[PDB]
Amino acid sequence: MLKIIIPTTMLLPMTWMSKHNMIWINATVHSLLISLISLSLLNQLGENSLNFSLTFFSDSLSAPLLVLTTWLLPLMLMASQSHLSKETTTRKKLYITMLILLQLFLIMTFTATELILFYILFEATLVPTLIIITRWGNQTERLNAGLYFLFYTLAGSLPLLVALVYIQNTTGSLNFLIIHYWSHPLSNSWSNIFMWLACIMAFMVKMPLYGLHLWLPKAHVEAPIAGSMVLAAVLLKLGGYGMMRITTILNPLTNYMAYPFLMLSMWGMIMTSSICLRQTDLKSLIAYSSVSHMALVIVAIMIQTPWSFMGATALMIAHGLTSSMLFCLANTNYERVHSRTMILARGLQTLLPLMATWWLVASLTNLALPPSINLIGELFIITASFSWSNITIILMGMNMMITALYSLYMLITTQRGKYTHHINNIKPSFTRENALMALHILPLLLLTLNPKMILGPLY
Amino acid sequence: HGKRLFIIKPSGFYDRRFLKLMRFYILLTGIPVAIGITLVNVFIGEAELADIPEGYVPEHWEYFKHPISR
Amino acid sequence: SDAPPLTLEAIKDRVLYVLKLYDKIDPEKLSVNSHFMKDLGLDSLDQVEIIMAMEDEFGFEIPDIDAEKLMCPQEIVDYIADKKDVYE
Amino acid sequence: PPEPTIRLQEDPDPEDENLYEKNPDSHGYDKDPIVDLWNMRVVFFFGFSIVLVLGSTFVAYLPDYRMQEWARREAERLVKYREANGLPLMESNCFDPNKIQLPEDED
Amino acid sequence: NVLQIVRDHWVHILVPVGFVFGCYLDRRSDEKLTAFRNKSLLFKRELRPNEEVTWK
Amino acid sequence: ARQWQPDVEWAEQFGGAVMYPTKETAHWKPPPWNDVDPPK
Amino acid sequence: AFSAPAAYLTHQQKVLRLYKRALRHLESWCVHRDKYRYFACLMRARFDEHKNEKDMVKATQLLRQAEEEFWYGQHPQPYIFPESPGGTSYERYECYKVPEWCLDDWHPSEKAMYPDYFAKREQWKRLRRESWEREVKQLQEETPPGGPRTEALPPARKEGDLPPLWWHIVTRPRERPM
Ligand SMILES: CCCCCCCCCCCCCCCCC[C@@H](O)O[C@H](CO[C@H](O)CCCCCCCCCCCCCCC)COP(=O)(O)OCC[N+](C)(C)C
Ligand SMILES: CCCCCCCCCCCCCCCCC[C@@H](O)O[C@H](CO[C@H](O)CCCCCCCCCCCCCCC)COP(=O)(O)OCC[N+](C)(C)C
Ligand SMILES: CCCCCCCC/C=C\CCCCCCCC(=O)O[C@H](COC(=O)CCCCCCC/C=C/CCCCCCCC)COP(=O)(O)OCCN
Ligand SMILES: CCCCCCCCCCCC(=O)SCCNC(=O)CCNC(=O)[C@H](O)C(C)(C)COP(=O)(O)O
Repeated sequence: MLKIIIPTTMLLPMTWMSKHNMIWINATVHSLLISLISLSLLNQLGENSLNFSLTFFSDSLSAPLLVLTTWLLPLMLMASQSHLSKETTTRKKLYITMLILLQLFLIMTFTATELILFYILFEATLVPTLIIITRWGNQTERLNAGLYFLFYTLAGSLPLLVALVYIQNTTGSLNFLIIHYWSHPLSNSWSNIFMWLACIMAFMVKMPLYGLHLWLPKAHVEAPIAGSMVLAAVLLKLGGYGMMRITTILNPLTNYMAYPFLMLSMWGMIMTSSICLRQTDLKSLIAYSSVSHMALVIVAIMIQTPWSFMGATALMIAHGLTSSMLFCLANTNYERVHSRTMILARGLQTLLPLMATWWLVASLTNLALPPSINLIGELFIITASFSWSNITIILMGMNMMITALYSLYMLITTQRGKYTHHINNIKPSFTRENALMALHILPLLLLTLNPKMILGPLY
Repeated sequence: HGKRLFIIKPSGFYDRRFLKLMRFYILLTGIPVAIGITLVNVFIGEAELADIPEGYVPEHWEYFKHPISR
Repeated sequence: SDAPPLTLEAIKDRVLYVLKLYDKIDPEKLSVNSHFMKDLGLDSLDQVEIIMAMEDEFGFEIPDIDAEKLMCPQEIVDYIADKKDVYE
Repeated sequence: PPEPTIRLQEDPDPEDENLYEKNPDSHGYDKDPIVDLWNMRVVFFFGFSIVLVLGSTFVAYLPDYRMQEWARREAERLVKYREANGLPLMESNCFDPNKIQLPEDED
Repeated sequence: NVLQIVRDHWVHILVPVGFVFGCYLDRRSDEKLTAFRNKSLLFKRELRPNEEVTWK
Repeated sequence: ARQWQPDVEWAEQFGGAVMYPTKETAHWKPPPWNDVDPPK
Repeated sequence: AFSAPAAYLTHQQKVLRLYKRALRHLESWCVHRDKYRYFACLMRARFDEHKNEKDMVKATQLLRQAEEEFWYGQHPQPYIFPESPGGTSYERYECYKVPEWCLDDWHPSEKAMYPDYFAKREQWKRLRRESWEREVKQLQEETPPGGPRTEALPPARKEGDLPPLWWHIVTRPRERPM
């Protein structure tokens, strides 16, 4: 695994020893090459895992997340090139350093054979994101947003640490392989109930769970474009990955303890999809859509059936790509209009036709149009839920209908109708933005050809 | 009838330029790949399943059929 | 479509045609600049009827606010030309 | 009230600068045309040409380490054997019962 | 020009070097996990006449 | 078009003797710039 | 559409609007032209019998019963001209309407085609640049103190002046740009 970690570390001295006007080119080229190298982790086994060493191991759940993490950095650099133009070389190098450190921590987090090492890196990712949000955000609310994004996380994560060390004091190890092979049932006890809660709540808060989702709209709205991209694409999936790893020690207590979270997610997906219908801000609408999709992923993980896990993996990958694309489109509009109010700039199809095509395809993938991987994950989760209980179909279908409604509402409001007359600074789309949009969308339509790459270890 | 009028419309130059660039680069790498793939299939062919001879242990890459996979 | 690009001459001729087919006006005294209220002695009900006839004969609707202040054939022609963007 | 209403010394908010103004064919990467052009070229070559095409072909031709055809062939020969011998295809027990020691109840 | 563009493009070589160093370190870490090489019940194999180790 | 930065009014929140002023602590005064009080 | 609205509608304007609406809806009911002409002459007669009423309270009690009767028998599916706000081709060609400022973003290779058009466009832009400076002063001096009371604009007064705020009325895209 060092053949990916070491180049990502070398990205830092290369960035800091670069010319003042070569940082973006060098960073983009070498991050793309690192993505290409990481692409060879996809050759997974039907047996246990790719156990590289005592410290790092790869799995067909970890490999798609690793590849998406490596692929996201070049897109983040391309998106950040525009709004950082008027800023000094040292500060741009610091921004690229924060992005590189975030990638390094995420890469080490997804392999992380140890649960304490996983926790340490899973919490180390917090610092670069907070600095990016509270340093290079625009509005005055960013500081407040950062505070939320901080404390919520720690409010969930501090009990987990205690639980973790407690387990190693009883089991003797926190290695995931030993934990899986030596797993034992949890008796229905108050102590075991609180151990279950301490294990679950940390990952629940970062999905986020419906009741615990307040930090996400603030953090995603006030963050710069690279921050929003990394928050929606990779950082939300840490909770799902952690739950998928940790639910192996929580059986059979998950059967009883899953009910409040299942109800919260099943009702909150409807609530947040309905919230999307009445939203005056593009970024907030995209954030609430992310909350709905992650609610579906929470349901899938809580059901803990093979089809549930496959659907959850597919949906995590598809949502990451789609939400990053949607945020990039919103930012392309914002850098022209500087308002971030959906109703202000209207009828952009007549002025930006190719960008309108990008908007249409992004809305189509968000709408879960078959045979996209978005719908593959959606349908697998829905079928698993139907087997779990036939009444889930009402909530699932209502969520599908509202999702289509708000996706097409977002498309029609911004692209169709009549152009706003007083806005005359809508310049033609740059090659950088179109390239960014294509680099988001072609991986999705190309992954629909080989779904088993993103269906997880239970395929 | 010489009543031809000017059609006010946004610039299509940049969209066409981006599409041409993307097509050129994708083809620049994909055409050699397609030609090579076809050539490999046509002349190299594919491995045929056979029983392992006694006293012979195959290499790990000899358990696969397609030459590119091998 | 295949609709001919109508000109000012056609609009003027067609407006005067509709007006001469209104029998409360004698056609020989009619002129392009003749006022409806005073030069021809028509009531405002006659004026709104004339506007309705123009609408039905040109295939589009003149809003009440614009229609209620059109008192000459020439300015009716001018309004139609401005709405339809006629060159000559 | 001789206050200036100027609360502090502040630079005026600058107006956004168009990259197309000083340079048509601007590609939206940098205000330097040479660096702009080379940034476009490297992004397009290493993103669309190298990773997107070669990586996709590499993923397409990955060897069968998941053992799909291996399992198919094993099942084929196993079904051929059991059908020939009249065995009842799949057994309901995953492990042999003779090698499991149940606890005697004596209830 | 040699000795001139090196002073301007020296940084580019670092990422590739890291990839090679990581591969070398991965192999070196592999060399410390040979306690069961050619000893698993599934792959107990008798060595070839001109073979030292089944895998490296 | 420009990133927000704290103004004078934002800075004056942190200029009091303590944070979260109360009716009792309203009459408190920040210490002198150099930690010297007039001998009176 | 073009004319600026007033603060209120006078009684005569209300009566004339009711006359037009009732005639149009009767035409919707009476499909054939001879039947429509007969009933429209009857309708005009029924308007005319109270043309000379001097009592404003009486006239206002009228037009009210009349609009109630209209709402009772108003043909819930009246005929609408296709381009009217309720027609089947109302805003059909708005997607083809492109603003004129977009031409400023054209590539020089695009402006190489149509050179005469862009030369005339440059002339128009220069005319706008000078006329605007004249227009601001003229509007400032002509507006009454305390702000405008009606959104009606004055014409040009001098020889070389242009009507104030003329650019976006003169440079409309077209009724059918494509
Ligand atoms: C502009 C108008 C159109 C012009 C173009 C017309 C031509 C259109 C044809 C292309 C689309 C039509 C669909 C037909 C597909 C043909 C190729 C397909 O069959 O091959 C696939 C093969 O492709 C791969 O399966 C999918 C590509 C993998 C995508 C990887 C992503 C690239 C990395 C980018 C970074 C990652 C970002 C996202 C993180 C998760 C599936 O083949 P498969 O039967 O299965 O086995 C391969 C061959 N074997 C048997 C030897 C093994
Ligand atoms: C706010 C946004 C979302 C945040 C996250 C919300 C999710 C947290 C929900 C917690 C999951 C369940 C907690 C406890 C489940 C135990 C089962 C219980 O509900 O059923 C009865 C439990 O009975 C009563 O509940 C006893 C406890 C009564 C006191 C609880 C307080 C009630 C409301 C508190 C909710 C506040 C939550 C937030 C706190 C800050 C059955 O009684 P009994 O079969 O005999 O005993 C079963 C347990 N044994 C077997 C281990 C002995
Ligand atoms: C987003 C903000 C959420 C904040 C945190 C939410 C998670 C809360 C989970 C509980 C926190 C601490 C739990 C302890 C960690 C696990 C350790 C463990 O399981 O050991 C138990 C110990 O169990 C406990 O001590 C639990 C005591 C909990 C005290 C703190 C209560 C916090 C609030 C309680 C109500 C809310 C609970 C769920 C809230 C969910 C989040 C909203 C049994 O060990 P022993 O006692 O040694 O062996 C038994 C024989 N003696
Ligand atoms: C088929 C659909 C339903 C139809 C039912 C509707 C029933 C409507 C019938 C009601 C009868 C009335 O007229 S309602 C009576 C309203 N009041 C008056 O008529 C008083 C003075 N009349 C005017 O001022 C007019 O404008 C006039 C002088 C005619 C022209 O004026 P000009 O000189 O400025 O054109």
